Formats: sequence, structure tokens, C-alpha cells
Amino acid sequence: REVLQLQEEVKNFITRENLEARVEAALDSRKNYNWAITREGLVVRP
Amino acid sequence: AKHLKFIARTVMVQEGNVESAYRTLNRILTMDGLIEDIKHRRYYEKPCRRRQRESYERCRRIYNMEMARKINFLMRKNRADPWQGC
Amino acid sequence: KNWLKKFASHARLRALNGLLYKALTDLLCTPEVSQELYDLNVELSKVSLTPDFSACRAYWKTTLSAEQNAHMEAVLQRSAAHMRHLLMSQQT
Amino acid sequence: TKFSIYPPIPGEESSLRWAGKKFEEIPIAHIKASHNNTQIQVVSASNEPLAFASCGTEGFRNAKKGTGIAAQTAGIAAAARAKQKGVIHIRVVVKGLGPGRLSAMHGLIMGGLEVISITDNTPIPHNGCRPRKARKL
Amino acid sequence: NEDLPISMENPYKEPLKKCILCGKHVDYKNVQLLSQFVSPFTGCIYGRHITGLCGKKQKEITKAIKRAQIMGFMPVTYKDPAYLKDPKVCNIRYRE
Amino acid sequence: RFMEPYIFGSRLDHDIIDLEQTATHLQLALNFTAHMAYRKGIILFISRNRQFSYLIENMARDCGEYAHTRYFRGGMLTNARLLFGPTVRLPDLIIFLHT
Amino acid sequence: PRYELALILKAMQRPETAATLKRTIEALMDRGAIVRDLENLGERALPYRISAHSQQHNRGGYFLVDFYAPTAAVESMVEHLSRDIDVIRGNIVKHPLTQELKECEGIV
Amino acid sequence: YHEDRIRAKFYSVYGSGQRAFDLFNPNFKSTCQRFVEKYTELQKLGETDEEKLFVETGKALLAEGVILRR
RNA sequence: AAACUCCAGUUGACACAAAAUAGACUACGAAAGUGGCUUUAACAUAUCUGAACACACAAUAGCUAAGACCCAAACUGGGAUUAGAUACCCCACUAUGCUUAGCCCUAAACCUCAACAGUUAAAUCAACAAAACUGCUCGCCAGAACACUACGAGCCACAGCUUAAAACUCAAA
Ligand code: FES
Ligand SMILES: [K+]
Ligand SMILES: [Mg+2]
Ligand SMILES: [Mg+2]
Ligand SMILES: [Mg+2]
Ligand SMILES: [Mg+2]
Ligand SMILES: [Mg+2]
Ligand SMILES: [Mg+2]
Ligand SMILES: [Mg+2]
Ligand SMILES: [Mg+2]
Repeated sequence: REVLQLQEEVKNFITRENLEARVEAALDSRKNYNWAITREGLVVRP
Repeated sequence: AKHLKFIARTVMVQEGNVESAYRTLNRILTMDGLIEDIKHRRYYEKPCRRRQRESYERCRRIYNMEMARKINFLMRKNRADPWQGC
Repeated sequence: KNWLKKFASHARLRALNGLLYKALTDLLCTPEVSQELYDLNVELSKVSLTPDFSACRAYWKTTLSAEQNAHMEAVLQRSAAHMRHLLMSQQT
Repeated sequence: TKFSIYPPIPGEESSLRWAGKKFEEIPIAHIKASHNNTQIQVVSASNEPLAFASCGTEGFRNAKKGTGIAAQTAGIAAAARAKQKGVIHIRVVVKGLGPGRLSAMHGLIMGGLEVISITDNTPIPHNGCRPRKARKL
Repeated sequence: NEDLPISMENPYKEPLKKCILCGKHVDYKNVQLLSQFVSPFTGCIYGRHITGLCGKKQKEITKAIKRAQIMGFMPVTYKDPAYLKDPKVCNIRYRE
Repeated sequence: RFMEPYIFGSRLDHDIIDLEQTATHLQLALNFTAHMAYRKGIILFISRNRQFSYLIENMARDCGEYAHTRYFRGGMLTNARLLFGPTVRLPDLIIFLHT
Repeated sequence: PRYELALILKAMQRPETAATLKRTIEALMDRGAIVRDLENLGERALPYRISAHSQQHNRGGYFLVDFYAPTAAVESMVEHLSRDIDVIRGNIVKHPLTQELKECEGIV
Repeated sequence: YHEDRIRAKFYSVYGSGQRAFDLFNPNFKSTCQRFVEKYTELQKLGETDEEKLFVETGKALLAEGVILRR
């Protein structure tokens, strides 16, 4: 199962062929790692 | 030095009550441990003395909490005598 | 060191007095000892060390009200040991 | 609107104004409260010195510099010389735990300046230089 | 006799108490979560008697805070003002 | 520890006394008491639980026996001749409602 | 192993940032790395003023590069990041997803 | 005892009964005890599936006219 | 008082130094020790015991070569002080504390508890310390002082370390 997951995952890896397109796509994208916790233990996403 | 100014250890004055703001700042610095750090950093404390002091303080706190718990637990019995005379 | 059992069981003088007076004033300048002590705004007049170094008498100025005097006395007596500990821990 | 104890942020726009000026434009009174001296310097928000006063520049000598009255006098002198340059509101930045920590601010207030915020910048190393040994008195 | 007691584990045993971060991943990039456990005025990390965390998660939060601070994700001397309005999870009051 | 053989078990951290053993022990104790009373022995009830001092004194007065529910002064039994008289007769049986 | 490069780049215009990202990823590949993804965390004010390459920075662009590399690559990559003038600060850490989330039963 | 398990889970689902215990009555019958007796009756008149027994017993008690707020 | 005024305050740049808070935690390591961040290596043994000397380590101090030097600081100067001052306070500044390659091999190096395995029943048990014991092994001890000494021997140690006596003396220690 791990091997098959890696096999399907490598299709989206960055290669020398798709470097520029992926760089531009990343430049036009934002990812947020921030979230907060409450006293009750509930995640509050931004 | 490399941080932005007027954010850390900063208190705003409410309705010109400068004394209240100063006392609030003193409280903040005290409970954040900064006052004791400043006063303890004036002279060098040897590592053995530092370890002995911390051990003493920790065990003093533990003992005091246990004594307080015992006194509070035994306080419930301190009421009017229900079998007065006998 | 088995703490449970432990709990269960002259020119020089003048300089020392001045140093202790300054240290005690600086201690009372903050909530370091306690917030209740800090709120009382205790002012010290002088510090006198007994000739044999057996006690340190810190003379505090009294106010006019008597209930305030009694409360300040109680708080100071309850806080004396902590102030001694702080004075020795700061290596004054 | 609830009063905010936290200072305004330069970036986040706020409505708090003092004689039409923002928080980040108010002059700063830097108080250095040493054990034997208190020094007060008023500077503009652009760091242009406007006034300076210490307990020694006000005539006090030796142990008399390290008292509350001397720091109060230095604060009054600094406040006067800063008033003569158009300063009314100030942000106080205090550094040190000397006898003049609060008396200098009192002197600034009695000299006519209005304190809008108090900041502490006492140097606290995260264990850098080794302090000197204790006095064996 | 059928009325005799029988051996079993305590069925009324209440589940062991868990910290607010139990089962959740602590990342050094999550500056918002890490900022909930530092002093607003000094940036000093709160001890477990204030945060209420368990030892494992207290250590995780401490390490994450130090990593984020040294890799330029988090301020050291104060809490980032952007997170001053986040939910309060620490048992400390300045009476401000 | 010495009470463990008489304990049926613990119910939610509360010890339960095995009443089958209590029955035999009480049978023996009551038989001994009855035989002593038949022989005109002096019986003294003793208990320091103040909630039942009045009850025990009343019971002792009713059955024509003796009670001591009060502070027990040093030497009642081991020094009886000095504290009561050279010809005092001590109890033949003592019954503890509270030990 | 699996590594994460946290990159704080100089606040530049889009073409220069694209060129710097391409150069960094190419260096990673030249050192034997297989890049999995590139996440842009945004341009933001730095937590503190950072001095790099005789320049002071108060703002920076935050990027994440997930990759797999031989253990010997990391040191080499660090050296490269020390020389890139458009990098305020680069740090390689073990990828947090590889770290196992051990489960606990609660407070004893 | 066996029924303790049932009791525990009853006390975890329907909570403590709003009705008050009367320990002076030697034959007091609580809501939980009624649930236990019905659970055992269904167990001896059917299969052994703990969740199914619980839900069925709840249905039976509600049919009889006993309120049970989860 | 000396000292500095190439001083001081704000602002900016800026370590071969030391690592607030977390830590009210009690973890890692054979011990000594180890508490800033990242990464790479990495924490022996599926019977137990087994060495003053064999084989590898040992805080602080100290010594060879080179280097760094903020701060601290044995010594060395200076300021101030009774009536032979303060050794103690103030100022300045060394060796040293740091890095590299070698020595030296000592500590209240202590949990003042030798290593493994087992028991909680006995009268528990001189005392205190730290509840009382059992099996097995190694190490060590037989009055005090002479004596952490002398001599011999070994050691990169040269009035240094390890091992370690005898005579005279006493009725105690
Ligand atoms: S109690 Fe679950 S991680 Fe803290
Ligand atoms: K020891
Ligand atoms: Mg062996
Ligand atoms: Mg041998
Ligand atoms: Mg050594
Ligand atoms: Mg050395
Ligand atoms: Mg030197
Ligand atoms: Mg051995
Ligand atoms: Mg001898
Ligand atoms: Mg020798």
C-alpha cells in the first residue's frame, strides 16, 4: 500500500521539465499553516 | 535591538491615570519573572548555589501546598459542638 | 536532602544598616514580595542591626488611622521571612 | 469603545489621536534610572534630540543624585526644555530599576507633559555576559 | 452461589483527563497556536501550571517556539500583535 | 491489616464487612456476656463516641450495669486501688461499643 | 530522508522571486534531491530585522520546499544557501510529517 | 457484578436520573435498575449484542412510559 | 576619593563570549557530566559476578605549544578608611575561565547505600541515618597515634600522583 501511494504521488512531483510552471503556480498561491485552539480543545481555523 | 519598538512591555494610560498604568506595568514585569531576573542578575550566582536555591524553593512550595490542603480539609469539622455536655 | 523531615522538624554596622535600608526600600518598591504588601505603600524610616547581629529592626513610618496600622503590621510580620529570603537570594 | 491596554500598531490603522498626531509620531522621553543617577532625554519620533536633563546636570552631587527628589527635578527641567520646543504628549521609555524610575516621570508630569504610554526597556540578557561577584560586606 | 461478586476491571472508571492539545500536531510554522502560550508583553513561554498542558505537549510547544523564533517565524521579545485577539487558553490574569 | 479476614470485599473503595462472620462472632460475644451476667459479674460499657454517650449510659443504667463514656483518666484499671480504694472490685467484663 | 527547506527570500518583484526559486530548486536537484512540492506562505514583515549579505531586511517572502535527498546533500545545500544573495535565511529540517504522532491515553 | 457494566454505560448515556434515590426503602427501584432488569430479560430472551440490547431496552422503557434523555 | 571626559543619552552597524522564559519538568549518559537552533553519525552485551596495577575514561584547579578576548577574575598597582585602618568597599589590569593538539589524574568524584537475584514473613529494630532481611560474588577491614607519612616500586607526573610500613609511646581512641 505504501509503494502504491508513492507511485501515485510521484506523478505530482516537481521535475526539471515542469519547474517553471510549478514555480509560477506557487507564486500565484498561498498556503496557511496557522490555527488556534480553544479551552474546550476545538480547532479554530483562520 | 532588532525587534519593533513600543510593543513589548508597553502599557497605555487610561484617562490620564499614569500611576495606575505604572503599577500595572510593575505587576506585569513581576509576574513574568523579569523583576526577579533583573535583581538576581546583578551579581553572579554560583551553579551549586543556584541549584540549591531552586530545590529549596520547589520543596517549600510543595510542602506549603500540602499543609494548606491539610488545614482546609480539616477546617470542615470546625463548627458548633453538636453533642455539648456529653 | 530529605526536605520533608527538615520542614517537619562600629563602622561596619553603619554601612550594613545603610545597605539593608536601601535593599528593603527597593524590595518594597515592587510586588516582588506580594501584591498586598505593594498596595500598602510602606515607607521605612531606618534600619538598625543589633550589636551581635541577632536581629534586623526595620522601622516603618506609621499613619494616623489605627485599622490601617494594624493591617500593615500584620502584613509586614507575615512577609518578613519572605523578605529575608529575597535579600539572601539576591546576594545583597 | 473598550480601552485597549495594548499600544497601537503602526500598520493597523487606528482612530487614537493626540492633538491630531498618531501614536508613532509622538515624542519619546527616554529615562535611564541608574543606581546613582537618573538621565532623561526627550527625542522626536524621528530621533531628533529636543531636551536632556540628568540629576548631575541639575547640580546634585554624589549620593544626592540617587534620590527621588533629584530625579523629579531632572524630570521638571527636561519637561521645561521640551515644552519650549512644542512638546506636550510623550511616550515614556524607562530603563533600569533605580530610585528615580517613578520620580522622573512625576517630574515630567509636573513640568507639563502628558504621558500617553509607559514602556520598560530594562536590559535583560538571556544569559550573556557574566556579572561581577557579590560584595563580601 | 450465583450472587457472589465476579472479577472484572472497574466499569465505572472515568477516562483519563487529556490536555487541550491531545492528539493534535504541533508545528513550528503554526505561529498562531504557539503564540497562545507566550506572554503578550514579554514573549516569555508560560509554564505548564499556566498553560495546563501535559509534559509531552509542553515540551513540544517549547521546542516549536524556539525553532520558530530562531528560524525567523516568530518574535522573541513580544507576542505578535496580530494574535492578541485569539482565544485565551492560559490561566493568567494581569488585571489590565 | 488485622481486619482483613473479616472483610467481604471493597465496593467502590468502601469496605464491606462480611456479616456471616459477624453473626458467629456476635453469637460468641453475646453468649459470653450472658454467661458473665448470669454469674453476677460487673459489666462496664466503654465508648468515646459522644454521639452515643447518652444512649449507652441509659442502657447501662437500665440493665443494672456500669458505663464509662467520658474522658478516661490514666490509671482507672492499672491503678484502681489508689484511685477508688484498697477494696475496690474491678469489672469482670468490659464491652467496647467503640474501640 | 525527507526534508523541508524553510526559505525566507528577499522582498523582490515577481520575476526575481521566480528566478531565485528556480535557482534554489535546481541546486537541490543538482545535489541529488527529488522535490515533492513548493508552497508559498506569502510576503510578510519579518519577526525581527535580519541582516544578510550587507543588507538589512524588515520584510520577506516565506516559501517551503518539500524534498527527498541523501543525507550527504543537506550540508552541501546549507553552504549554497549561505552564498545566495537573494536568500535572507534558509533552514533545512526533517519533514514534520515523517515524525510519528505517538498517541497517549491522557494524564496519569 | 455483571450488571455494573450495564449500569456504568447507562450512567454514561442517559446520565444520572433526575429522580432521587431513596436508600431507606429496602426495595427501592431506580430507573437504572429497571433498565438493568429489562436488559437481562432481553439477554435471556434473545441474542448477545451489547449495542442492540441497549437500544432495544431503551425502546422498551420508552414504550412503557419512562423518560430517558440522552 | 580616585578614575573617565577619544565622556554620557537616543539611533544604526556589530563576537572564537555566555546560552532569559520553558524547567512548578526530573530526562539522557558508565561515571565525570549534560538544559540556544538545524543537520549527520550515535548511546556495547538474550545468564550474573569478575582488577589500585590490564584496557579505556574521569568536575574544578594546574602545565606545554599556538590562537580569541566582551565580561568575570587569583595576583599586581592606585582611591578611601582606625590609630598598627576594610583581607572585605571603589577603580584599573594579569594568569585563568574560551578554541585547537597534548599532559596532569585529584574532589563532601556522596544516595557518604559494592554488583546481581529474591522476600515482606518473622522478635521489625543497639542508636541515628535511609523500613528489615535472605542467597551469591568481588573488593576491603582487625585499638589510637606515628601516617592521605618514611623507604621500595611504578607513572609524559620532579618537594606531583598511586601502593604503603616499622621503631619509640598510650590505656585508651
Ligand atoms: S494528555 Fe494527550 S498529549 Fe497531553
Ligand atoms: K553529597
Ligand atoms: Mg562483568
Ligand atoms: Mg587485587
Ligand atoms: Mg581531569
Ligand atoms: Mg585549563
Ligand atoms: Mg585574559
Ligand atoms: Mg563490583
Ligand atoms: Mg592502628
Ligand atoms: Mg605521598
